[PDB]
Amino acid sequence: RFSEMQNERREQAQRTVLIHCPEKNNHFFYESFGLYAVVEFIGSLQNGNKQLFELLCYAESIDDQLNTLLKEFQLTEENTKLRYLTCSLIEDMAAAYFPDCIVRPFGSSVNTFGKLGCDLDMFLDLDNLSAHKISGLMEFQVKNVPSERIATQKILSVLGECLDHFGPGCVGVQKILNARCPLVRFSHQASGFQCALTTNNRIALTSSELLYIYGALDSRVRALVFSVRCWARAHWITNFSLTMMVIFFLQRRSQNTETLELLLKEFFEYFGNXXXXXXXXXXSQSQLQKFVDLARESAWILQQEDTDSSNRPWGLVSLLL
Amino acid sequence: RFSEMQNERREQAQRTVLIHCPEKNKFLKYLSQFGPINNHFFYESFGLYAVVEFCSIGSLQNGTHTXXXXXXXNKQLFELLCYAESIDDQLNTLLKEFQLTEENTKLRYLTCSLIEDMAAAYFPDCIVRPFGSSVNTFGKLGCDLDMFLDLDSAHKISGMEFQVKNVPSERIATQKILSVLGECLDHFGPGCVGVQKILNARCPLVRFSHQASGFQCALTTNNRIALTSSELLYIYGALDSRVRALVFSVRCWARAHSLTSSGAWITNFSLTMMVIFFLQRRSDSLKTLADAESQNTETLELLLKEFFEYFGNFXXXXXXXXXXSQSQLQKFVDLARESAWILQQEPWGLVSLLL
Repeated sequence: RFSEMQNERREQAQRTVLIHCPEKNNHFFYESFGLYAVVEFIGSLQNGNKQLFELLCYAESIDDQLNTLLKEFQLTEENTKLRYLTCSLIEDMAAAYFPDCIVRPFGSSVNTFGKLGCDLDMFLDLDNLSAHKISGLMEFQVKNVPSERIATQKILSVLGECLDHFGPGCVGVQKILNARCPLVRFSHQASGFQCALTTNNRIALTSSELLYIYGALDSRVRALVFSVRCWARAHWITNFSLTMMVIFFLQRRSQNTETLELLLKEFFEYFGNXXXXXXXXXXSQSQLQKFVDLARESAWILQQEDTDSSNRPWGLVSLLL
Repeated sequence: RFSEMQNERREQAQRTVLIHCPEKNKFLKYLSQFGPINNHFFYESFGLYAVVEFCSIGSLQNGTHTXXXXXXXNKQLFELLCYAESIDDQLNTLLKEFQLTEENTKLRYLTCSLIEDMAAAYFPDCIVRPFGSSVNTFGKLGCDLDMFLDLDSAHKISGMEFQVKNVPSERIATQKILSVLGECLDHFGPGCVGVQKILNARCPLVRFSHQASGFQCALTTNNRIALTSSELLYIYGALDSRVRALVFSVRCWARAHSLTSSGAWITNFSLTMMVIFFLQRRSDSLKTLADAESQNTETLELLLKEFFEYFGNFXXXXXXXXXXSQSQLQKFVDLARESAWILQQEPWGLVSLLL
């Protein structure tokens, strides 16, 4: 149901078209520098933040708080289908050199812990060149592949070069072919997405299927991470570290009627006692402390909360200050 | 009949495939299994290759994994002229031995197709056609294959007009285009080695080398002027046998002495001109030819001799030469005046002049 979901979404973009305009199936358009229109049916045409804080104090429980913070931050169908199209425009540019190739989004854009206004990560799947120029047992004629890493750095370098000079929207391009997982980041003007592309690593689509299955395995999972992160930001250790500990904290429990209010509070209580590879299995001292500090403090606030409410700091909002 | 010829030749390479092989009819018996097969031919750059042209071709691509006559593509020429039976049979041998051969001609039209393939990724309906010394009729074997990429698009539209990167000057557009193509040839483009960008010359170009064929290639983008220079001469070389025969030999003559070289001298194109010139100032102007589209029995022997005699005094121009080193031009006439004498008297004929 994940591999499946992506394909209905990808096929979706293929019939979608992004149109720029002045200022005047289902159709939906958005804003940025002008008014852009997303339209889906072909070659038939070509041929011719803080306000959130204050909005929580009007909810009628801590549990209704997490659920608002999640609603306001999580991606929206529009946006979701808009970064799938972006992937499609790219996949178009890369399908010139590499015919049947797929660029599909991954990470925070596809699991369920995607926040609005984040990075669109893209993974270019290739399953080199195929010309008239053959070689003989007939076999296509390619440029000898020393390591599959260089082949990455190359590929990315050319796509990179193409995006930059002739490829609409694509700006702020920059190559980073030397970082363990070589990548190329640019920016698409028509959408405001910080995007990044990589080539050889089916590991990210496998990291993003996990969380997918967790975020959709139970409502509260999405609710709890979205708030811990937000808590965490409000005050190193990576957004992925936390998330883990949270799916973790969720297993080391256990049907389970617990409330977000209770669950949240038990989050901090539980962690009262570098690497996302050292202190947590691959699925700064001063820092981790200040985390438990926060953890232990963010505990007591909710302790009073229950032990001992209006439109001045309460429940969650007390924890985002 | 030029624009025309180029298209049949291009369509021709489209159905042509270039195969690399070890070193051994079982072989056509093979390829035959993907459809007929017009002609075909061998040749060997730094290995042995097959150039096969089918009668489509997608099916062969669907067939992959993960005692033979080679069709040839200098000094011995000197000695071979001394066995011809007249000075006129000399110019016509020197011309046959040096001029391009169907094989080669169709081999550099295929190379253009493999390139055109790499640039039709970015620019769909683009054509890369060869030009210059590879297309007129004055092309000598083993010369430069010059190519011209003619350009006449995403979902991402703008309002209904496509969305492009703003074109500052059409010269930068060129420089950019050539840079990407250039980047692509170098890294992932089979055979294409020794690549090098030259984007600052007045005609920006990118030169490389194709291993599979030994061609020194060169690509440029915006200039229909070369396809217009090359049609002129075309019509000249084909307008009368002797033209081809005469230039091929004055060039050779030229090269033989420290004259026409591969800097600041006098270019193989200069000469050629003077010769088409020399040929009109006898008993067809590029005017009554450019805008529009007489017998003369002279022999090559006579013609050639009168070439040097005519440039014995050559305060006058010659429509430097109009576009249709002092010490050097002199040593030219020196040679001109001497290379006359020799034919005046009684190694022989031409070969006397190539020494």
